[PDB]
Amino acid sequence: QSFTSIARIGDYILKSPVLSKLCVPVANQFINLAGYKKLGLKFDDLIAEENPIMQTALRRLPEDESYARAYRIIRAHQTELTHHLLPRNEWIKAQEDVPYLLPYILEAEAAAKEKDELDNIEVSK
Amino acid sequence: MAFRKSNVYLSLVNSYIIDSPQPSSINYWWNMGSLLGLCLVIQIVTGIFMAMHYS
Amino acid sequence: LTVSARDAPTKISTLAVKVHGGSRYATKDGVAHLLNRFNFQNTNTRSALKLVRESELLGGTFKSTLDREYITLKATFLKDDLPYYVNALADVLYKTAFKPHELTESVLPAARYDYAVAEQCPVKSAEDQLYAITFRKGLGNPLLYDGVERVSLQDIKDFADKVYTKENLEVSGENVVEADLKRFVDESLLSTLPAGKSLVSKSEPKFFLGEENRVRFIGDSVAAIGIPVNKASLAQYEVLANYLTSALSELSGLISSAKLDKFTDGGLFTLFVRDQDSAVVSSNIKKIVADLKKGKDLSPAINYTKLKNAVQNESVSSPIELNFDAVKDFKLGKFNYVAVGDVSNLPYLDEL
Amino acid sequence: AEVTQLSNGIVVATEHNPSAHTASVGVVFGSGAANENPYNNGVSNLWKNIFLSKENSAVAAKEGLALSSNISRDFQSYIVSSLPGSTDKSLDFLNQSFIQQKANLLSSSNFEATKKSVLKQVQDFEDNDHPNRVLEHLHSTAFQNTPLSLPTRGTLESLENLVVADLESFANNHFLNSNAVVVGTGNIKHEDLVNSIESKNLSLQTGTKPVLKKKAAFLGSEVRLRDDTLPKAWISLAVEGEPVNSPNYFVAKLAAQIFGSYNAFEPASRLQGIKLLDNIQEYQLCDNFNHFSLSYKDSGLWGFSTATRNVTMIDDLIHFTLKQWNRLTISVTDTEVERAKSLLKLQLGQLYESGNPVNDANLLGAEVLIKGSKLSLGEAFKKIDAITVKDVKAWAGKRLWDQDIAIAGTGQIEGLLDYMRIRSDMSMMRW
Ligand code: HEC
Ligand SMILES: COc1c(O)c(C)c(C/C=C(\C)CC/C=C(\C)CC/C=C(/C)CC/C=C(\C)CC/C=C(\C)CCC=C(C)C)c(O)c1OC
Repeated sequence: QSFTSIARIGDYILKSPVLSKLCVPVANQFINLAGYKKLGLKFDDLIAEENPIMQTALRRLPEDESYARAYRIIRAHQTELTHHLLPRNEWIKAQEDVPYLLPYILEAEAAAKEKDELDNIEVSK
Repeated sequence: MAFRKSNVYLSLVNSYIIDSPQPSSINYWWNMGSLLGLCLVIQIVTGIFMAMHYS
Repeated sequence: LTVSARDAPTKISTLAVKVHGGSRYATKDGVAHLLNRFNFQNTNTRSALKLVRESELLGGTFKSTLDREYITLKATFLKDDLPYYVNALADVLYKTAFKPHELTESVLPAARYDYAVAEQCPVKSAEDQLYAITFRKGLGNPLLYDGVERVSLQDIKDFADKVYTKENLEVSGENVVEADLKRFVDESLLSTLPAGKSLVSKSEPKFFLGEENRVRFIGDSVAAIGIPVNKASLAQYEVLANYLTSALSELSGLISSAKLDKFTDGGLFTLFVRDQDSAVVSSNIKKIVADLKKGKDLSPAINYTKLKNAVQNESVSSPIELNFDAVKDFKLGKFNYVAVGDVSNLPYLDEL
Repeated sequence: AEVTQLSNGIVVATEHNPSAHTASVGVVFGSGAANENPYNNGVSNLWKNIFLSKENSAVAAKEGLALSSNISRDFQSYIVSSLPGSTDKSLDFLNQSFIQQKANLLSSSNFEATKKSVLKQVQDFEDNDHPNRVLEHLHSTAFQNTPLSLPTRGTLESLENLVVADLESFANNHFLNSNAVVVGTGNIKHEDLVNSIESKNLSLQTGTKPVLKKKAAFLGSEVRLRDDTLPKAWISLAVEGEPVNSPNYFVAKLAAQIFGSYNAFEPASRLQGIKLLDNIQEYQLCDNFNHFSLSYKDSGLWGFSTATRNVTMIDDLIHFTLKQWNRLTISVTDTEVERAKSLLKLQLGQLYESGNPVNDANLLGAEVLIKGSKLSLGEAFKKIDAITVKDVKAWAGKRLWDQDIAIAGTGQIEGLLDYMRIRSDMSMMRW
């Protein structure tokens, strides 16, 4: 499933006050149960990277965010291997759990989709 | 370079069993594969020795 | 064939063969460099490998330095092994093999590395540019090899023929008994060397003034000035350099370095302003040029420039020593300028 | 060749050499970075920097004197060089700065301008001097939570939080008389100097002793400063070495000479009689390496440092180097030992007898502070020549064989394997 598609559905829910008040609280509870924040991770650090879109995206990420993602990932592996969680004061806070890689991913999917469209454009005379 | 790396046969052993880079966090669930190779060996060895007496 | 020496009760001796074959005399660009890099390679009776293996067991090492004027073959070792190193040095000067493969496998690579190290230091790129513009073809000759003009194995051989002669070299053993030294030198192959001519000219080099060069460079920016000195007027510039590089001068923290290159027929005074951003390089040199034009000294650094010029125990053959105790004032006539680095944001010879 | 030293009220140590053009005089205190705390770390370096301040330095330049200072781990030194005749004016400047101006150097205009200089100084070090930076961190992890772990230049954080009072507090606890030695090298006589010293009386804080602490200890460990933006990998690895005044002080230094130092770009270096070179030159495992036997008051470090651009073969570099060191316990040859003796003498000579008296002072000062005297260069050679293969083996079997190590590195060190892999190579399998 593409991020363009997840964004389409997600944004539609976020705009409509009917769904927005019904779902978000469910989603918030789902995120806390997930537990990734207790390992010091941000959701975007969890995205499977072994594909061209994600490689293009990670390549375009500014240095500072890149070194940060690296530390968070290494810290998560070390904590996982010790069968512990990080001290609560080190957990990622909701304010910090921002979709930092999302804009780069969406941009790459659009560029990719346009190429696919242009390589297959039909012509009518 | 080290002999385990230069020799044609040993380098296979080295790249698969000695220097093979493993993710630091794999847990005991990742031990099943070696257990399967071991099982394969136990079945083959015991079967050949029994075949010697089977009709 | 001057054989100097100076015994002492210390355990480490140091034989040295100065030879007038630096870049100043170089027939082709960098040939002196290549020859210096060729010393201690294979001789006709001893391979470079054996020389090292043998000297290591005795307890001594070799080394071959290059100057703008000299090519010194020094040898540090344990006192009582003197004869060995005399003959080793003799062997090199008289019969190094010069095999074509030694050129391609050891000499060229070693020289390429030398040029590479120097190509990354902006002050040295400047110092080279300074010499090239002041002395347009004498001491302004390229110090290291860079391949601009071809240099075959023969050219290196021909140059060794000119430079390696009894009438163009000087033996000098520090911490060695002059008695045995002269004896061994004459008993060795030094005396068999075909003594040619001494290329050391006494006439002052035809220097130029009011010359400037600008080189674009990625890294630190550096502005430098160079002044051609006289054979007698060099003692004042010496104190000048030590003054600018001391707590006495206020503008000592505005420059990276300042020195006087003393030769046999004159000299060269250099001032280096080096820093990351161009803005700081511009101001720091523009200030120096202004403060030096309205020159001053009064010779307060007379005892300092005399003390710092004495800590050089290896050059106990220096020119004038008491000439310092004379002149006490300095101005700033015409000089030479070189901008290296962020050129488009660096001063010109005009606004200085 | 003479090491003269006498005590009257202060301990005076000198070593004359008439052929020397200049003379160096200075005081060497028996306390350095190893005496500091994690929080005032960098105070000694700070002292050195004001002693060389533009103000104090200009006063000595007018008089024709040159200043020099060195901050080490076990000691600290302040030196003034001069002509053989002005040997008296050096003492005037020495006393004028350590008693008269022990309050004029610490002005709120001089201190701030100096603090700003050691900050840009220590920062530049950490940002660019990778080999020394790595060697400093090696001491840091090897001797963690112990005196020898503190870096000589101090840390940026303890430095920027330092004040005039910290300098004073340190000065009033270590710059004492019982923790000092006045040294003089150059050409001046012992009787010549001691008179000018015993002339001017006044004790100034006599009977006072410096504070004590806890003994230094080696801890097998590592610190990895990975930085993939650097173009090379710089590593240092070592075992617990020998403290100065150790029976094996020389055996250790000889052992390090066996493997010596190397530089891949220097033709002559590639030809040395070192077995390790056959292994490392085939695929060019490194640009350079150098072994050392660092000795201090309570302990030392024996190992090597190296730099390399061959980032995918770092494991071979470490592996071949450690296999060679294994040899010292089991198969080092007579000729390797003999080659080492000769080269050790040559380097030990070039150190103890250079054309610079300031180096002589530091060497003399540092030695007399620890053992109360200095072993003559000729006395060393007697000890060096007496070393047998059997000695090196007994030493290695105690210090190198199956012993913990300490590691430090920076740059592209992804290829430097884990601790246990390195540690396992400190020995060999046998029947
Ligand atoms: C000849 C070599 C040989 C190989 C190779 C071998 N077997 Fe067998 N196996 C036999 C013989 C002989 C029997 C009959 C003896 C017996 O019943 O155990 C047998 C019987 C069996 C049986 C019946 C066990 C029972 O209830 O008696 C199973 C199940 C079995 N093998 C599984 C395997 C599996 C799984 C493998 C391989 C991964 C394997 N065998 C490989 C020879 C072999
Ligand atoms: C990246 O992750 C990895 C990983 O790569 C690897 C390699 C392993 C390690 C595990 C393995 C290498 C398993 C490999 C197993 C095999 C290749 C099985 C091969 C099987 C055989 C049965 C060989 C054939 C044997 C015979 C013919 C011999 C039997 C006959 C005999 C003794 C003759 C007897 C007769 C007489 C007369 C005496 C991991 O654990 C792992 O994750 C942590």
